Amino acid sequence: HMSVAHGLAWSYYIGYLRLILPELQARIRTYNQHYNRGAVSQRLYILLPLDCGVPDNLSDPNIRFLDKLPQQVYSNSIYELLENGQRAGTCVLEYATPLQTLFAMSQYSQAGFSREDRLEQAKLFCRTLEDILADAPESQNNCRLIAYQEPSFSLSQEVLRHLRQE
Amino acid sequence: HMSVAHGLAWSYYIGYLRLILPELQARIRTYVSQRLYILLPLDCGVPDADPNIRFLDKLPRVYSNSIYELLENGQRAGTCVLEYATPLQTLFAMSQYSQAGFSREDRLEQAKLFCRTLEDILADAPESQNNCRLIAYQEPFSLSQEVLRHLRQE
Ligand SMILES: CCn1nc(C)cc1C(=O)Nc1nc2cc(C(N)=O)cc(OC)c2n1CCCNC(=O)OCc1ccccc1
Repeated sequence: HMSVAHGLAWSYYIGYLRLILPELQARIRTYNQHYNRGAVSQRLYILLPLDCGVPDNLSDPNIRFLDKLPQQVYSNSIYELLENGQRAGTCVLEYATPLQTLFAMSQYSQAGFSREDRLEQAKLFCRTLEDILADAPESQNNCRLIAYQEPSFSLSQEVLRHLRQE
Repeated sequence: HMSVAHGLAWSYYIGYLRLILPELQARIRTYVSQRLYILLPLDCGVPDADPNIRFLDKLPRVYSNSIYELLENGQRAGTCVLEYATPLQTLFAMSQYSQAGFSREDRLEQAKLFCRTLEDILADAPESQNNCRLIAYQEPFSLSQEVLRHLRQE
């Protein structure tokens, strides 16, 4: 209840996920009802790279930006997940911002924080966030956490493994 | 670093202050003191505050900040871009949510740890010392006087 990763998971929920998820299904449903290659899935897919290697802003060639999810100010992007050149799925995808902070804390002396500490805190953040989202009222059936560690790796396949299984 | 406060201080810098401060002086110069004044109430009571702090205009990632006129005796004594440190709202919410297991004593201790951690980060950050001032305080009071004590001394 006092760790670095506990503070970050509660902040990401309090200051962002609790304010965006109550209206996320309505925005996806509106875009699906109004427009149409494939229906956009009803959940927010949050990428959780355990190595905390999050691009500055956001990101594989098989993950093509399709459009922005409009409001009923949050810019949420819809991506087309490709396989063999053709679209295999489509969803609102984004990186878990607090993993950038865990990476920065490991790079700056002022924090200390080793590479082993960062990897342990990243899994702890993922666990704490999972536990928050399981019991949170504003996050019932519209959020899926995608945690993974790169060792042949495809980010599009990791998201497709979760989209097909739902 | 070690605790909840350290993660919040580094997040506040990484995800917001490092992206907004490089261009803050240019926005103020285009449009008021040249620094961002961040209110840090140690009780984490972040609402909005005082009749002597009147909203003047908006300063035309980081998306817009408010300029306020600090009054004293009915007349304007200063003007600056002022805002609350959002992570203190999170410390307050963590104390109000059971699944966080964070007491009122924990919240006050983490609030001070956050102020000191963010002051150290900002002293050595290339995002610059000249564009940001932290205003930490605990109510036993005028919020306009606390800001004026820092504006006049700079
Ligand atoms: C605080 C929650 N948190 N704790 C940890 C740890 C990580 C996060 C996090 O990822 N937060 C987050 N992510 C976002 C993503 C989006 C999007 N476009 O998808 C929008 C958002 O909200 C506009 C997002 N937030 C909210 C805060 C960031 N914005 C900000 O500081 O804005 C300055 C500002 C100041 C005055 C006026 C207007 C803006």
